[PDB]
Amino acid sequence: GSHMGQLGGEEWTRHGSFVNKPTRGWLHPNDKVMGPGVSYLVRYMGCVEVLQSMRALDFNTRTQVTREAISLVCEAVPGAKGATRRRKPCSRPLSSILGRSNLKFAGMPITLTVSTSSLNLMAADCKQIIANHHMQSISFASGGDPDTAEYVAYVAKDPVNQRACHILECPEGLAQDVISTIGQAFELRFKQYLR
Amino acid sequence: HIIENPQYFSDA
Repeated sequence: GSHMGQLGGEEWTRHGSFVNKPTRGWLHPNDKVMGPGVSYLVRYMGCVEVLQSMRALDFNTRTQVTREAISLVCEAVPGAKGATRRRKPCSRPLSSILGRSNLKFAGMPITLTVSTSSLNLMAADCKQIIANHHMQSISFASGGDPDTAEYVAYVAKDPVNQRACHILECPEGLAQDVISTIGQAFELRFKQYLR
Repeated sequence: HIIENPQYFSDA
């Protein structure tokens, strides 16, 4: 049954794989990263600074220090959803890897816009814009199963040489899709020197 | 799901 546009990958009679367009579409985080740039709504929850080395992963050390600080924020400064107060002492496997949670601005609705190499977080609080092109320094970014298993956390860097773990929640349709966006704009430019 | 850049975190 060939006649429309001949060939097999353009005869409107095949499996999925978009086909109608050359790009692909994929989820909205990527389709917009290449387009004008996605834009969700995640409220910021202050910023915690660290004093440990950098360029490190550690599957156990990252969950102990990341959950430790993130615990003092969702607990000491209410704002999260399911971790305000419920007796959560537990030990604290950590010798020299942390800093202090800064709750100077707990609750600051900001639009998380992700463009091709332009993670700009508009400010929906006092009509401002948290960086119109946050995509050059930073240091570590994530927020899926581990870390918070619900919220998003990304340590940034630029004004100072101290990684600042950013804790944000209530993104509105993000978690996995948002992780795909930050990763997209992440590998856009960043002066790809390529070793 | 650990978003990392090739400038700060190098893995290759």
